[PDB]
Amino acid sequence: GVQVSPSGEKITHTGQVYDEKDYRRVRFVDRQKEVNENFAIDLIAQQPVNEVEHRIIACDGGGGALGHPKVYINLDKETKTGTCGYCGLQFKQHH
Amino acid sequence: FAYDGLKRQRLTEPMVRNEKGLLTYTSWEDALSRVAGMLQNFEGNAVAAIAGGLVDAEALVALKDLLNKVDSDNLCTEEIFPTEGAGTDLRSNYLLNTTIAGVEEADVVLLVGTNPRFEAPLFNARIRKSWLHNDLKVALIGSPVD
Amino acid sequence: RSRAEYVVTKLDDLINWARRSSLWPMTFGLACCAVEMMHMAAPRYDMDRFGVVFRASPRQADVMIVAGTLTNKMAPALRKVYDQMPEPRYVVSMGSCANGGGYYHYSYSVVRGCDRIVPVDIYVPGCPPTAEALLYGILQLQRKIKREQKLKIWYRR
Amino acid sequence: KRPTVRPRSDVTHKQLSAFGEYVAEILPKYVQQVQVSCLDELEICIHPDGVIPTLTFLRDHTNAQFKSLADLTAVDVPTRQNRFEIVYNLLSLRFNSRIRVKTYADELTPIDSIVSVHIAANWYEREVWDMFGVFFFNHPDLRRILTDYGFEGHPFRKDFPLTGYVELRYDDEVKRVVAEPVELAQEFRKFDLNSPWEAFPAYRQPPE
Amino acid sequence: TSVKPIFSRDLNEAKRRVRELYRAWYREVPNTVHLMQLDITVKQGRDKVREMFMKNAHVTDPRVVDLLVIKGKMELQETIKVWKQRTHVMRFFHETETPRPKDFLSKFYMGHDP
Amino acid sequence: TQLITVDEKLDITTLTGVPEEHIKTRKVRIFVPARNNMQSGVNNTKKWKMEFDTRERWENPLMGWASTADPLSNMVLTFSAKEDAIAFAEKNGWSYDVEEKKVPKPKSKSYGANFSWNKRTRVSTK
Amino acid sequence: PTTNPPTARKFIWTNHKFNVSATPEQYVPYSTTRKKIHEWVPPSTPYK
Amino acid sequence: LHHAVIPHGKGGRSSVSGVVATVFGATGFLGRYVVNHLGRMGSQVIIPYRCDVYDIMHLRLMGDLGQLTFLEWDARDKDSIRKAVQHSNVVINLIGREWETRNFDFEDVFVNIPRAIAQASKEAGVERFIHVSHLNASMKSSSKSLRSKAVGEKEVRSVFPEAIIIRPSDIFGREDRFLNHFANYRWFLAVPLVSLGFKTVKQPVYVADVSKGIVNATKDPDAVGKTFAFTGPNRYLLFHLVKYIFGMTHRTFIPYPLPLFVYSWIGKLFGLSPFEPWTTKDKVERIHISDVMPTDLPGLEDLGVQPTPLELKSIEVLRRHRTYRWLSSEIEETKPAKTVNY
Amino acid sequence: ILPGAAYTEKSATYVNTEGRAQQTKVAVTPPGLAREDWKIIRALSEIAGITLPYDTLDQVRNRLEEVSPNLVRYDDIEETNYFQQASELAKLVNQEVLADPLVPPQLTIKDFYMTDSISRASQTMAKCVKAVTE
Amino acid sequence: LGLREIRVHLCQRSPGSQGVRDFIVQRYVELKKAHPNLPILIRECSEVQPKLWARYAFGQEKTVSLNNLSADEVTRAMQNVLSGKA
Ligand SMILES: NC(=O)C1=CN([C@@H]2O[C@H](COP(=O)(O)OP(=O)(O)OC[C@H]3O[C@@H](n4cnc5c(N)ncnc54)[C@H](OP(=O)(O)O)[C@@H]3O)[C@@H](O)[C@H]2O)C=CC1
Ligand code: SF4
Ligand SMILES: [Zn+2]
Repeated sequence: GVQVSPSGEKITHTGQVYDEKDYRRVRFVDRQKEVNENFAIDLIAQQPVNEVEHRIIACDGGGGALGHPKVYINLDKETKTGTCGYCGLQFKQHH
Repeated sequence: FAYDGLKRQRLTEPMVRNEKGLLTYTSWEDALSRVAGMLQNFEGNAVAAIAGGLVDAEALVALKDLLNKVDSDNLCTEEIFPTEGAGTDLRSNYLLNTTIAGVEEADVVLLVGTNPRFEAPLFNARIRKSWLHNDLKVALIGSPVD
Repeated sequence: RSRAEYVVTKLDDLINWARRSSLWPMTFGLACCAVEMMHMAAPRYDMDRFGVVFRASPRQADVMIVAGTLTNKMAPALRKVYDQMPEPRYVVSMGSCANGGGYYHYSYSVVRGCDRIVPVDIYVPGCPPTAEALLYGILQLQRKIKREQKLKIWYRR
Repeated sequence: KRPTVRPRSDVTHKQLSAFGEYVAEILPKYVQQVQVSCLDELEICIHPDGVIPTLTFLRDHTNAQFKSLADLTAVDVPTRQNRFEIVYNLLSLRFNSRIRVKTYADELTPIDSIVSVHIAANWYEREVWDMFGVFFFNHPDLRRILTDYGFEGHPFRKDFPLTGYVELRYDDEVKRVVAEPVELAQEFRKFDLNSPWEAFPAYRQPPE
Repeated sequence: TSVKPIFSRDLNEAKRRVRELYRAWYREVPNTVHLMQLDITVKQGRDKVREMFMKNAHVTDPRVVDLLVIKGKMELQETIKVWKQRTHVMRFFHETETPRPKDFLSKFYMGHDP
Repeated sequence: TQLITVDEKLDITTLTGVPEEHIKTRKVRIFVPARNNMQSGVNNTKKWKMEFDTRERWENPLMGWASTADPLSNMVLTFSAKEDAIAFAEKNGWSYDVEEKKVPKPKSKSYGANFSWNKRTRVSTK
Repeated sequence: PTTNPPTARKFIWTNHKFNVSATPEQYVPYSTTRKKIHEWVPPSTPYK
Repeated sequence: LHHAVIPHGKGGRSSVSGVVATVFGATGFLGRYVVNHLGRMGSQVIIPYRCDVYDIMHLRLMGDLGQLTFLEWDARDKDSIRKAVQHSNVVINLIGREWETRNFDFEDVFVNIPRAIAQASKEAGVERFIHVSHLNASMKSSSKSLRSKAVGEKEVRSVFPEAIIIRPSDIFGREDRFLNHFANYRWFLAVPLVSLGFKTVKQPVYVADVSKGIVNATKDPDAVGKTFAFTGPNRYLLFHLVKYIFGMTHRTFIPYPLPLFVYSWIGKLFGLSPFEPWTTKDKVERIHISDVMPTDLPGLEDLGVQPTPLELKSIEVLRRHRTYRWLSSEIEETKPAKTVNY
Repeated sequence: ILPGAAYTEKSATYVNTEGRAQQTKVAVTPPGLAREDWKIIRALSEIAGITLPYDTLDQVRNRLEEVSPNLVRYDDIEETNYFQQASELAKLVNQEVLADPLVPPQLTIKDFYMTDSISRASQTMAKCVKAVTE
Repeated sequence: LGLREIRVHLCQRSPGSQGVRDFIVQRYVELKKAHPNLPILIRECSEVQPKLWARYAFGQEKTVSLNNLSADEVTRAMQNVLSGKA
């Protein structure tokens, strides 16, 4: 989530933060640095892994035509989850 | 893939030594004045230059023309080449005279003390191509390398 | 603070209110954005009910609404009529072209934003902004004028 | 009958082809090429000397009567030695037909003005001079029309850059709008879009 | 090397038109300075006319000279008619432009451009 | 109208409105673009191209965008022949470098070579 | 929205904000990407 | 250098000059030219202002998007001074007032405030400090404000020893209080001058020359720690200068002598205006102090600026002071002023 | 230290192992205050009063032609000769080979990835070295 | 006027360089034995007028055109630069 650098400036979800000696920090004086606080990397990691009965699962992201292009995920490797390349949801084969 | 080396450890500013002997940033005016001042105290063998492996010919000839103007001839390269005999007088003495595309016309290639795979990977590919399509015979004097 | 400062502050409110309540824009429009300006004057929005009245003379205008694309050939003329407005005067930049060149930002013939030519008080986005979006910007100019503190600053000099 | 394909008739192609032969037989001194496209549009390509005779013939001849100049423009093709193609698009109300007359020019060879044939051409020829730098002989009043006063160059040439060479701003020191060399906070990003696979074999050019 | 002329058959005939245009520009400067209320002398206006003519002194092709004169007559026309504004006439003097230094060292310090 | 004799190089540089800096200090490259090695299609290796020498791009302090002062940074002109491109550069007063077109060499392909009795062309896999 | 409420999502703002232009809360643009080119850092210790 | 302040581009509006300047007093006469010269080469300019935002509006177009930063400040509040200088590599002080107000006297404006600004800039680690003073600044001056400037020069160098001090003569330009001031004597029909203006020598300087020199001093390596005198090319007696001004406005010039003690009393009367005084006692004193003869100190030429003659630029200031009859009169119709060498 | 340009940031001449001259083109300009390397030397010569006689890239390549005309013939193999003469002079050289076996500096793939300053500074090259070692 | 280096430029096929080509086959090995530490840089290149460059102390270079000369005239021309002056 949002952390602060030693200069006190918030660090973004892209890792951006001005140096302490960066003059461009002047632009936030008496104003503010806009930083979205809901990091997608943290929220997607909070989702539980989906357990399925097959070795191929299809993900369209939910909502049918409101999600993402339907893709098929291979679940043969038992040492890791199959992750959807669009929406980041994880799936695992039951056995 | 080594192009990402171009984004690291880059020299972006002139540097000179300060009172404490550390390198500090300075302007082009200042750094070139310091070098020009020393270049006028010395001449002859007192001035030399070593060219590295990624230097272009424009800078090489510019550097040579500069040192010659103070009567120095110690323009040197890090890579050795024998100076006995013809030395670098004749171009045929230090070139791949058969050319890269000439490898496809040979029938015996004798490699002496070289690992062409890693020293010239595309030249080694040309050898394998001839080995494959012309039945080229290859012999090596040197360490047994793949 | 003091009663002299209180009186000065109430006078700032009064003069500010007068300029808020009688904003007269120049009859001045450059391209498609001016069509939506007509629709702000039209009956549904009726800008005149807020006290906003077009006058054709720069000498009788308070606001310039840069409503459309500003070309290099037009730029000196726009600067001229801005300079000929008596003060206090305000500028509203309306639409992407005036805001920063818009669809024509990369043209050889177009000024990339009227704020290279005149100072701008309000930037109204859109291509064109709706008549309502322009009206919102006009009401944002009024609130800006409400914040002017010229007499308070004079008193503290 | 194939709902997505545009329907075609042969009648207009035949009519336009025959009139193309007619025009070529009457004006052999000037006519260099006649063609009818599969969009059924007739183009007469002429030597530049023939502009006034050709366009006078098409306006006034009883079997032509192209009395309305729809538009007059240029095309810059830098690979041609005569890089400017001059296009006249003409309308005949009598026969409800359209024709295109094309000639060419280079940077140092003016075309004749056709204002004596169509007064409509007056501003169009000014536009061609302004945008492409092609001069017109015997024009009543030839001068820039779209560009700014004192503008240098002809911006519709292919080698004139999109954003030009100069930009404008107000300078408070001199108290006026001033012209300065163009400097862009974001450069226009050039996209390479063409597919490296051929799209239309009907237009494949000889391998040479 | 056989070309159509525009107006002048040779560079000598073209030079005659150049001198006529120069006379017209020379006589116009005082009227323009007065009518546009330019903050320059008449001498400074005529020196600028001279400098603009000598920017093209190297041209030998009679056709190019013909077209330079044609354009020079147009610029004169929009100046006499006062179609040009003061901003337009003052553009010839580049009064806010810091000129690029011409020596190698100054360009080396500034940046990478030749 | 009659013809006149103009025995000099065609040079239209005074009529183009280009600033002098962008005539004399520029270098154009006349070349046929190489095939994009990511694709086998060859349709983009058929025309001659003229492009200008690349100049400085820098970071915009506000947004980080790529800024430029080079008005010719995007100019690309297409030509049907090397000689057309050379002619166009010369009349515009641009110094140019011309690179010869590269055609892939003709090759001998023999599917039967994959199964040779006694040659190294025999493939170990299909 | 009383009888037809919108879908609940955890990331949706719970507190609406009006236009905050020309206040200390106004948006200020800035590049969101990190430094691309890295300089060489000279040694801290001297050399003789 | 931090990579963000390496100069890039070709010196235009979208370029990066490397200069990060805080310009105090940017909302007055000299300041608008200084901001313009900084902003046109692609500098970041921090502009502290205490006036209404309406009064800074003309500065907003002087720089590319994001290159001008307007901050509120109070000369009393020491935190707003530190807030305004904490990111800049040069600080330029142009604070001044030609009269004293209820809340700020000449010591406040020319001593206390400059010292506070220089103090904060030294502790923030600002690389360069440029302070504008006056050619005739002196501890033994008849003018109270010119005495204040002399003390301020010494207090500024006591906290920022490397400070660059700029000493201009009277500065003429479109918004000056010099050529416009004398041109406006037409309203009183006759022009008083102490000793008829024959005992005062002036060497006025053009505003765009001063700003150009000030902006060149932000980058000049050889400028640090020095005092510069920014004067125009020519010296004039106050009589001939005023006569030339009335010649350029084509207004009837009727000079008459007036003793200084009567003249100072009139200055006190006009000084009672609660708005911007038309003149003050100090203004009268400064008009009749002669500019000091050039010796020793470097000038505009040392900073790469050629002084612009008053004869080249006066009409752009004085044409608006003509009636309709004389509006279109050209520069050459006015006879130039006679010059002195002492 | 005088910061110079890398091969991606200059129009510079290189000759390959066949003797073929080829030139790079500028793709991006040098970072920071770095400059084209021949221009640094040309600037240095002026400060030192020994100005070199060329101010442009074209002029420096005219000089390259004076010193060796093959260096400006781009993409050409200029044929050589006189190996016989070189071998005659080699015959007179009285030195003897040592018994040390011929061992190339690079023996395995792990030695291939990092051989100059650019590849030593590449983080991709470091990943390659680690992968083929661990 | 201390000689530092000689450069010989010639074509490989042009008849104008036939003399310079003969000079190299005949005299070069003898010349290199006489001056084992003098760089004599022979640089062939197609379609070049043959030339002789002599570089002296402090970067002074003199040029001699060997075009359409004989092997002895090239020997004569070359001995001048090595021997001294004329
Ligand atoms: N002839 C001349 O003009 C000469 C001028 N100088 C000096 O150069 C500098 C600028 O000259 P000029 O531009 O004519 O001066 P101006 O009076 O035109 O501008 C003065 C500046 O100082 C600011 N200022 C004044 N008092 C205060 C204060 N109490 N608190 C905060 N800010 C304040 C003003 O801000 P606001 O507008 O908000 O009050 C304004 O921006 C001054 O130091 C002046 O003495 C030197 C030689 C001659
Ligand atoms: S912003 Fe859009 S609607 Fe407005 S003038 Fe420009 S193109 Fe037209
Ligand atoms: Zn998904």
